[PDB]
Amino acid sequence: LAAQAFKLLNKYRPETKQEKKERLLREATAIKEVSKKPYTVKYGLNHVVGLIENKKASLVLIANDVDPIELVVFLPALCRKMGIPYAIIKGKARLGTLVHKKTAAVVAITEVRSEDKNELAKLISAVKEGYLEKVEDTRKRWGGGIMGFKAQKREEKRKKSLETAIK
Amino acid sequence: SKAAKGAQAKKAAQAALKGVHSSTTFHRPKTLV
Amino acid sequence: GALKYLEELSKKKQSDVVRFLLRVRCWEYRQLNVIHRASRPSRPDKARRLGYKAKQGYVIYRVRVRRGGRQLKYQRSLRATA
Amino acid sequence: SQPGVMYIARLPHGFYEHELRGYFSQFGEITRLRVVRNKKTGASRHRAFIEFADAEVADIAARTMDKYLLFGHILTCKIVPPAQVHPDLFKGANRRFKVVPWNKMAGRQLERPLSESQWQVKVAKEEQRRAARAEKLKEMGYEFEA
Amino acid sequence: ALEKKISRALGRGDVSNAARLERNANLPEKTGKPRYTLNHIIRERYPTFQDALRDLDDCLSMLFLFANLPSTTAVPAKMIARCERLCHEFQHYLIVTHSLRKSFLSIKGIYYQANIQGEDILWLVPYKFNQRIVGDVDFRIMGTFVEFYMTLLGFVNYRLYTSIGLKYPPKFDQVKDDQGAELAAFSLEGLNDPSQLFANFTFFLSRETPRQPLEFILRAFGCKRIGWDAVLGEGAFTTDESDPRITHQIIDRP
Amino acid sequence: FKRAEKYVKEYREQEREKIRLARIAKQQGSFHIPAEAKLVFVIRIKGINKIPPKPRKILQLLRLRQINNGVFVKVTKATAEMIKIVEPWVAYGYPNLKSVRELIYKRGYGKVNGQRIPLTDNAIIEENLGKYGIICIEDLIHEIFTVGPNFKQAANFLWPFKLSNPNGGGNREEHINALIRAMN
Amino acid sequence: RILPYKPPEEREREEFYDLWQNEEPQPPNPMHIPAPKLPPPGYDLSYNPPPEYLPTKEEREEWEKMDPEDREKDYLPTKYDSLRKVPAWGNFVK
RNA sequence: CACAUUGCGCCCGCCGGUAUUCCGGCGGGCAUGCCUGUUCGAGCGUCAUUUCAACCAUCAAGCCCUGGGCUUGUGUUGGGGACCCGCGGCUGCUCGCGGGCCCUGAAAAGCAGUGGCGGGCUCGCUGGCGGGUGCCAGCCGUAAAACCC
Repeated sequence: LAAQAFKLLNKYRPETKQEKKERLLREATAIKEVSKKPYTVKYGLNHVVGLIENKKASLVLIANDVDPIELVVFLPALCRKMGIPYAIIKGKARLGTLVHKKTAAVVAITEVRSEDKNELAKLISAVKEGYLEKVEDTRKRWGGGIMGFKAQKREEKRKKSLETAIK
Repeated sequence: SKAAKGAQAKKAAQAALKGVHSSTTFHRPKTLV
Repeated sequence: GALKYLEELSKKKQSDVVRFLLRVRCWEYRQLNVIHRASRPSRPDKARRLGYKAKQGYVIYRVRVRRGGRQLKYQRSLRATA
Repeated sequence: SQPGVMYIARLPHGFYEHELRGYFSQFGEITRLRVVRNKKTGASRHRAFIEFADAEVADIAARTMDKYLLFGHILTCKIVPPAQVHPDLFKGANRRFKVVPWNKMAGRQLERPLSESQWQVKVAKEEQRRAARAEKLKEMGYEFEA
Repeated sequence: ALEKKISRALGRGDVSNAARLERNANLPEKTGKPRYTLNHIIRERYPTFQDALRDLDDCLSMLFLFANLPSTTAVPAKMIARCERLCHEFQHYLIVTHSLRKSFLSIKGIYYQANIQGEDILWLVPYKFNQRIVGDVDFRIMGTFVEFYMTLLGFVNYRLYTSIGLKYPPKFDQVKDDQGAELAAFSLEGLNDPSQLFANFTFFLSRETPRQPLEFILRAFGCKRIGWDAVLGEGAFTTDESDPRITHQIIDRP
Repeated sequence: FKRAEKYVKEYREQEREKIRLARIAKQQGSFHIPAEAKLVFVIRIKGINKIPPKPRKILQLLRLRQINNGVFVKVTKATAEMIKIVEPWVAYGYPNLKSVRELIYKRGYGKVNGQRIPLTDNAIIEENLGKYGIICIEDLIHEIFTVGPNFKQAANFLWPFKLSNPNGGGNREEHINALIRAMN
Repeated sequence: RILPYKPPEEREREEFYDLWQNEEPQPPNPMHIPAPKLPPPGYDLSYNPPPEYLPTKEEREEWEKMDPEDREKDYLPTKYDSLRKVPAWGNFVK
């Protein structure tokens, strides 16, 4: 589902600084000697949060390794309340290279071209059923507690010591 | 038998979900000066 | 508008999310030096309302100060000594 | 030794028997497999049934591929409960479903010659269905001389 | 540092940026020239043109060997093609100035002795066959020498061609070269013993004879009418053996 | 391990392959070419993992087993329909005199006694064909370039050319020669 | 001030001197040790040598058997009847 | 660097003396903390990596009454609806073949049936011969042939 999501998002990649300068130069040279609305993967945390609150984002992809985690801790709850399908991606670097940056905390799709409205809708039906139904079971409960063999022996040694006389 | 069949099913589970990919003292490296 | 959500989250410092994060970061800062440099602010909403920008020339530094007293009371705060 | 029956729906085109057997043989041992088809044209109805050797390897395979995008198809594999397994579920398992040119075959039994006795009774069958059509169109308000 | 930027562009999917950065990296695979400009190094290594001629012995034996050698990852096919070029322009200098003096057949190859500006130059060219590269042979060490020798002979050829008066580089032609002209593919444009031995002489070469040693030697020593059969190449005299004007045929056949 | 999409994908190419071979066999094998025989050089490339038995048998006959491998064949009615069957897996075209001369001289190998030896002697060519009129290495070029009565014996004598992988350098006429120059 | 737009096809279609211009003699430094030149080839090396240089069959079969890098010379002189009957040297690249 | 003694290191270059090596001198450099950037890196910190792409005929060939027209290039997801037909069988009911209308996200829960030819496998008889086979990623249409070799 990660690879299928990036099959659509790579089709709508924002343009790099080099090919933007070429497009500005090309339209400048034609003037010296009619365009549709650009469709582009939306990025930027304050930008995407505004798109989610205004019910414009059709699909939201959130990174899972934001170093202050508070920046994205509210986003799955915000997407659920607003009704937008969301997915937690693995890697802010992989989202960071989808746009021509180093890292990107969140990435959204608002509108696509007419050729792949069906594939965006299939990906929405894929994410909100192949990802959101499994996490509906376990998102309200606490994580952690992956105690191994050494930690289990150390806890047993602790409770053994508090059996004669708690000091 | 049963344990061997479980390990094959678990390895197929891991591949279908995550793929096939995945002296002693320390000294400061000799970097370019 | 992520920073308005961050402002309300910092109002609830005793909640489960914030007290867990403040616990694991207090241990992390004690493993490091008394004064050290932070690459990014740990509270980006607070730093931005105090005048931080992501420009070349702005840096963030982390600092500990030993709390308590000297029964004499210091007239400046521990933030001033920091 | 309890076999496990697994029902796969929303199959893409080109995922029918040998690729379905080959993929799920990596998960565990397969003893039976049938892909539902049609008589008038040999074509899948986008369903399949898999019988594993163990019920445990059936549980893992269904759980892993439960919602799997595959050529614009969200797969649905669910384990059929052992009570609900019909006894005649694998009547054509592990056999090729031969595509039969029914329209070609039935078209040339018409063109093959018959006997004079056979031709007369086909003529006899024609006249009573023409008379019935003539009677049903007399109430309509039309008649044909010939 | 530049190759790290290309690897970063490739790993991130920017195939346009990696192509632009590769153009700045002037790789020999697409350029055919040495990767690094060695013009200043050859000047300190040979302060005078006489020292360039005294060390031309190892330069020519390398570049003639790699003309017949296959293409490897250290010396790419375009870099082989410029090796074959620079051997021919040096050979066209020898026939025009009549500097070729002696030659020899050995079991190893063919030795050529030429006197340019009072200095003898002796180099060895292999028999025009398939060469075995069996064993532990390192073409990275071989490619470092060829890269130096390709730059040395290029500046040597410019000095020699300007001395006689011709312009450099001489005008070459693909569709003659693609037809197999070899030496005949080059035309020399004028300005802005060896004239008598085979001057009144007309020669024909069969399929059995080494074309490249023979055509170079005969034209160096007088012959201006050389023909051969069409498989050998194009840019000859009459191809047929039945032409009455031809007088001497080099035949090695039982 | 094998992915489910790899299984489905292989059916799509095989179904397209079974279709494309069916129209070729059904339609008349007539090309827009003069009937005069020519020389073509065909290089095996990497197109599709799974090969049907009919194109597989042709690659047996043309000895194009491995990827990055080339052979000389002459254009006949049987050869032209043989090439058209294996069209996606090959890169074929017309050599010139420079490409045919270089390819034998840089990477040329012989067929002696089930073994592959580099033709480093004209004495090797003596003992192998001999009676077919060719006498040396340049006679092997002459038979291949100007196709003669012993081209089949000359072409089968040469081992299939194991060309190198280029770093970035249908029927083609001279654009095969740029491929030969990059791969030699 | 800036050049106008050019298509990438036209840019791809669009895309010597004398080293010794100021040539002066220089005294050779005493530290420079030139590499010695190889000897010129002798009568032994010729494909059709004078017949006094041909080793016998007993000398030849001993030379091939006995191990490399212990011989005085890396070759035995050989006589060939024609140019086409002359093998390629097996250690030319070596 | 050193109570700082006209002492002693290290890097690059130069000068004078029997000097490529020796001696003395000279010139430019070598403190700490921090910022921005460059470059070289370290980490059982985290991630990606088994290529779900395009690829029929954007026109060819044969014709006719000489310039327009004709013919061939076989290429369709599955399911459902007391609806309207034609034709084949069925004593008949009905079932197959093709249509006219309507619906559904590339939707889905046994309802497997038409005779074969070759090949694979297996069983018998004397490599050969004869039977079977819920085996063919091989073909055909009720015979058989093609493929194969």
